[PDB]
Amino acid sequence: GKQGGKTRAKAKTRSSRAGLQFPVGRVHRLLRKGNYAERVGAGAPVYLAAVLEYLTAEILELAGNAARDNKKTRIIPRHLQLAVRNDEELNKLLGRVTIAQGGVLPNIQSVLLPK
Amino acid sequence: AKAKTRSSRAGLQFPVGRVHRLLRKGNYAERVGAGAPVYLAAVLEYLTAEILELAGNAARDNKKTRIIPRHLQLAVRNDEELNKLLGRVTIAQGGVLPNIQSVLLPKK
Amino acid sequence: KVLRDNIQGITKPAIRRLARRGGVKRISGLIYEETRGVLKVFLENVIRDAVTYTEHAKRKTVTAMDVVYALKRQGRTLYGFGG
Amino acid sequence: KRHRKVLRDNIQGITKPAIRRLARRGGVKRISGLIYEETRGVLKVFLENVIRDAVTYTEHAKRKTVTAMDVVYALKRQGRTLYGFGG
Amino acid sequence: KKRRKTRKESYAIYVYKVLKQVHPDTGISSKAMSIMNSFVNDVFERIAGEASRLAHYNKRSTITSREIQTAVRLLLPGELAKHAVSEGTKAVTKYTSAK
Amino acid sequence: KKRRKTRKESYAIYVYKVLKQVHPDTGISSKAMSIMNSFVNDVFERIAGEASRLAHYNKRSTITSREIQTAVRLLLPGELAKHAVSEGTKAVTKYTSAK
Amino acid sequence: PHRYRPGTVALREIRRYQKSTELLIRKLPFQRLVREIAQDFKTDLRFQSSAVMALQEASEAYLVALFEDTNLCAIHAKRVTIMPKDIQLARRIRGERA
Amino acid sequence: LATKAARKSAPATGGVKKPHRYRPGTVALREIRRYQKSTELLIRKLPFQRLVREIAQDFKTDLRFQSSAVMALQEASEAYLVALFEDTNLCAIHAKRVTIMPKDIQLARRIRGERA
DNA sequence: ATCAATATCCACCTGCAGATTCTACCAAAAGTGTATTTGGAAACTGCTCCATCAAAAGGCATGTTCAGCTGAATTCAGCTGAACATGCCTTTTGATGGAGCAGTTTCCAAATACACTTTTGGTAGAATCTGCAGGTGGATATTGAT
DNA sequence: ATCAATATCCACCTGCAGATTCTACCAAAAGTGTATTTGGAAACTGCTCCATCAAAAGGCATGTTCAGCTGAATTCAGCTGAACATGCCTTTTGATGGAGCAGTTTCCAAATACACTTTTGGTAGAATCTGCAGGTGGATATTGAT
Ligand SMILES: [Mn+2]
Ligand SMILES: [Mn+2]
Ligand SMILES: [Mn+2]
Ligand SMILES: [Mn+2]
Ligand SMILES: [Mn+2]
Ligand SMILES: [Mn+2]
Repeated sequence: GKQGGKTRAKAKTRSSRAGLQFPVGRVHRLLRKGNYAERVGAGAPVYLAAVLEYLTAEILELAGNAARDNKKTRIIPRHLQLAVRNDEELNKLLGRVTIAQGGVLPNIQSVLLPK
Repeated sequence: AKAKTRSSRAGLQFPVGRVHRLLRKGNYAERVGAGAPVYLAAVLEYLTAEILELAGNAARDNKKTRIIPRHLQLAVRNDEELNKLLGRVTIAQGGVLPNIQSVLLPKK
Repeated sequence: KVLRDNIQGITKPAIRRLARRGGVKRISGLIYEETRGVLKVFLENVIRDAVTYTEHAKRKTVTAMDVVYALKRQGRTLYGFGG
Repeated sequence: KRHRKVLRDNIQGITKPAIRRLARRGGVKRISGLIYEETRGVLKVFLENVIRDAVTYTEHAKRKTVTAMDVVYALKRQGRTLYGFGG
Repeated sequence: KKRRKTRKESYAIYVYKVLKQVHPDTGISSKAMSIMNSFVNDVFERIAGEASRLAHYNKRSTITSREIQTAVRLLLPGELAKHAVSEGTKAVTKYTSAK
Repeated sequence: KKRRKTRKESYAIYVYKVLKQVHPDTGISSKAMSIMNSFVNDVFERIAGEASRLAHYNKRSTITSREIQTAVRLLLPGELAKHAVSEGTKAVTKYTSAK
Repeated sequence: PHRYRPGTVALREIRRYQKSTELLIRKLPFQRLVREIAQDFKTDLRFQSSAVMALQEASEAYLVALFEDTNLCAIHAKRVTIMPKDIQLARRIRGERA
Repeated sequence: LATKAARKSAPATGGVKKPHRYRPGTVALREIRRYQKSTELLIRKLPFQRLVREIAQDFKTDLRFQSSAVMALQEASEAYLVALFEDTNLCAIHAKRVTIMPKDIQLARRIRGERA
């Protein structure tokens, strides 16, 4: 009954099916090899992939703006720091994370300014 | 052959057969070595003795037979190492250690 | 004296007792309201997670387990109500 | 003789001006003369802790070379997650 | 001698696709991409980790979209968690629509 | 007839056995036992978790006693760790040496 | 008449509460407060007796320590009287505000 | 010269004053503004690499280091120190001071849970 | 210094509340005995990447002088909290249905495991872009003396 | 409120480092298609563990009075910042030898995978006891007044 491994129809990626840019194939795979649970259902990777993609769009939209603000076109780490630290939620989510070469937000305590 | 558990062989009180069953079903890894649960069991037991020792002593100090939460707390926060090991751990019904900032004591 | 609010239920002498165990000797009049607010944020955060565990467990009752698991995530690990 | 120079007192490579710069980014306007030695001490400890774990990660892998991965893992342990070096 | 390769996967091309979607004319240094890559994996292990624990807490042996959903709720703050969930459900619903 | 079980494993009797070895004449509060148990679970989970990580880092499928050892070296403070290592090695050795 | 000086009774209260371990907030008010907050999260909820005791244990444990740190702040500022500034600073450095 | 106006008039341009100075603290603010804008590291790379090697060698001898393992440590090291200073600053300000002192550094860490 | 008021100890004493030892009942572990499998170590070896040398130059570090202004010390008042004496309103303390949390049995959707076929992302090597970092120079603020 | 003295912009410029661009190669992915296994939703049903009431109990809200503490105002010694001169040592561009990671093949020690047997820790009353928390008595140590 191996008459099926031939002509007509032809494949389609799972990211394609989900409507995603991120790798559903790869994500599902990483879930198995990380030993989280015995079994992993099909929807697991689809969801995780949607969430990861979504979050990266959020940081990139925010960072790209920082890029525009400083008249640059290529996002650099400082743009990522600025984006995160300026957003309450991203700041919370990455509150124990240090983005190398990002520096700090410029902020001087009021009582340090002159007369 | 007349069986005598793994614990018996490793010479400890803690359940080796159990630590093993737990590690497998823990989803920590694919396979688990014969010695890991034994090693781990030895460690768990040892630290258990450490605390009990110390808390047993606390009881005796308060002139008491039965060890209660306060005893475990006094034992722990009074030992540099166990305290660090449990720094983000709060023991129910343990209360705090007597300590008053000197700047607050009476003036004469 | 009848129509009460719940957070106001956490009374001044109670808060005063807490402070004392903490080693405080003199307390500003504004500490009570301040403290009530801290406690509210504390409870809100923890319960949000506990109830989230409850819901996932398809239960209509918050178990001590749910509370414990939520605390471990807060990095507030508690001994005495499970393991 | 083969090689090797003795490494000692390198804690002083943490120059007064380098620490003063750090404070500035930290938004500090004025500094007590006793801050430089305190900071050195604080840093020595920070480093010993990360290096200890990192090197522990190394010895475990049966290696003689400390990788960025080592450092990165040692830092996640301490709760200091670092992005940018192969996380 | 021999032909000795190496191979190390990344999310780079994917970060890039999305990058082009939000801001069509913007680029990203390799250092920044490295960071974006760290971020993704980080969040991944955080969510997968939550899911893992959630499953044992319930004597469940499979991690389904449902575990992922509450993992997301437990880990992501307010408005962000709200949006990730819509996207997640959205994707799953669409995926299962394939006969 | 009846028929209904549940079952709840707990480290309690091993704890008790140990208490009777250190302080043969010291008893223990029920709540105190609940704390000890949690404690053992906690340290169990923390140690296994670290050893889990060590294995992945090194692309290894199995957690052996070596993993337990370094996991311990990382998790426990100086002395506590020093002794826990020796106790560990002692148990495993004593196990192999005789069967 | 007899009358203890300001700060003396407070002192022995510290000594007493530090020695004991009993909870210090009244159980029912706390019960009510927990339930009130939870309703915002999901309606018609029952609370295991042990769930509530746990939350109370954790909360007080939390507050007591915050009062420790708070004290250090006040003292740092050459005071003896803890004020809101002190709780705030401590929460900032603790990471709950900063 | 014997003519009308010019006679030993040495004190004509008296508006030209002597030197110049920024008041204490002005430069300190300039620097804050400066470093808060950048992301470059602030500890000299070689000296730092040496301190790392010294410490490491004192935990385990005969050891090697990826150039990046060292950079990773530097990145983490300063990120940590910079944040420590933000807190320290806050403590000093709490004492109604402007000069950070060890006393502040120690209070920051005590509260943070590093030597509590 | 001399009481005079309270608070705080110590030694007993005794009841109940929550540890005990007691017996018997399984299912669930955990031990044992084969069988089939495989992770990962040893034994080479190819090939990044680290340590180390060299050598020239510029950016910093060191060390010093000088004094602005900051912390620290002293003092003193208003006024914010502490201590206090009890009635009263609410929080304890138990009994009493019934809502759910769980054991249990059933049955199919969904996950595996196995084996080909096939599409895709990682990379090694060269070729060509291209943001943008520094270098200027000069227009535009921001200090600080007076 | 000026002016002088520096720092700070801010757009223009372009040479190089580092993105972005194909060529192709290939291996591990990832996908497609039968067959076999099983985890858990789903319906019930019993049995705890809750939420509700009542009476019975012990802390809190109150308002007065004054001690004491927090700030405010004043002063002044000196630390710490600004600036300047000088000389080192970090930073940079290159290049080499070789330690030591990182591939690849190849086995055997150890580990998974059933199956069968034995045992044991958890559980449900059922009776037995015992450590010790509140209570008493009375001595004595603090605390605050005069
Ligand atoms: Mn000049
Ligand atoms: Mn007995
Ligand atoms: Mn007067
Ligand atoms: Mn009375
Ligand atoms: Mn008077
Ligand atoms: Mn010099």
